[PDB]
Amino acid sequence: SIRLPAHLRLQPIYWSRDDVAQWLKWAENEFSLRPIDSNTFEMNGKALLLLTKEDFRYRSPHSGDELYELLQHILKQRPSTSIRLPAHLRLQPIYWSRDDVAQWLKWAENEFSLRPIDSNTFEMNGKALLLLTKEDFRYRSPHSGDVLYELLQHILKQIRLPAHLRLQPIYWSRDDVAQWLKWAENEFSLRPIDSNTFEMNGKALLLLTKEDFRYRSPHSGDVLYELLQHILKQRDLEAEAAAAEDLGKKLLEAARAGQDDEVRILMANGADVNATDNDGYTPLHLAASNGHLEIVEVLLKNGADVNASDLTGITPLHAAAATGHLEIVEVLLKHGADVNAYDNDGHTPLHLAAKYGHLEIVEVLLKHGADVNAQDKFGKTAFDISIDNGNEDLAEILQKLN
Repeated sequence: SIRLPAHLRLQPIYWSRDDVAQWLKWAENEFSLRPIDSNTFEMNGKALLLLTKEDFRYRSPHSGDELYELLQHILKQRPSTSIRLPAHLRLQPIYWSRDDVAQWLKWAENEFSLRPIDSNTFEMNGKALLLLTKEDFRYRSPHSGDVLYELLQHILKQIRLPAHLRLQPIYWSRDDVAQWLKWAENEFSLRPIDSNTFEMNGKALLLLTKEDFRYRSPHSGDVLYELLQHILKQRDLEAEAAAAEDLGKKLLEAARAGQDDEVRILMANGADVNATDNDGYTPLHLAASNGHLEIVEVLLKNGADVNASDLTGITPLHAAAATGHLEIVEVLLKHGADVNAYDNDGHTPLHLAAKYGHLEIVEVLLKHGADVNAQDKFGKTAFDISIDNGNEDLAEILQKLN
């Protein structure tokens, strides 16, 4: 089994800083581990539980693997988690001022016994603190950085762009780069940085690694790199949608001309499946109106709206029924096209089929439940439309159904 001393018998969360030091000394003796400095883990039991095995490994390369697994054994035996926040820190870390971040450091040292960290170690506001990675926390404070990061993640669980800098960072000029440093300085309450430190253009700036940012500006470097990466994620998402709306317009014309191969190519690259023109037409509208049966089926597979209405109120079923494309009607009906859809003038698909004398479509519409008694704004049923046209064949089938 596992045997523990009396002074360490208590649960690890309640351990004092001295208890944690005695645990390392006891661990080294019991397991013949390489001698460990008492200062390697200057924290209480509550802070120790926050550490991941990675942090244990980094603090002690030789015995960090064993110490973590040994601590995990103790934790299993007993059957950090609850943190009390002061009023000034009850605000969400996003809204924290730079003074709030300094107070958070002071409270963390009191709550978890930690080596004193200067307020200038994290000279930034709450927004910048969230950007920093765990490695940045360790670099700024080796003794307490990892604990602070894990503490911040627990609190969390429990980008405005200036117009002149709206453009992509690749095209940033030398003057634009300096303004980005200034705007970031006031936005994140960073320490002011000289323009000479980053004497380069936007395309030159992108080459730099994260270490280059920390070398040129120790105080604000890591924030600036993480900020630049967030912009690129924003721009990539921004430009990806602007390219999709332009490919959607190409899909509208490609679905109008019957370009089967080009439609699949545009769809594969992210063209909008439900793109709309000025008249309100979608790629499914135009393909159905012009009888491109093959294109209609691929659009349905990619998620095009079968019952979408344009500005006039005409659904794809209306266009397919009016132009006499019987095959497309059956496919649309299968994908749950509305048989009784009304356009602005009150014409159901049955009305349009009767208006242009497509007898085969009329039978299919009546079979799928199209309303015979439905009336348009002129108070005319589909049967009435056929009488004026003179289509005796269509009229006879309608006349039978009262």
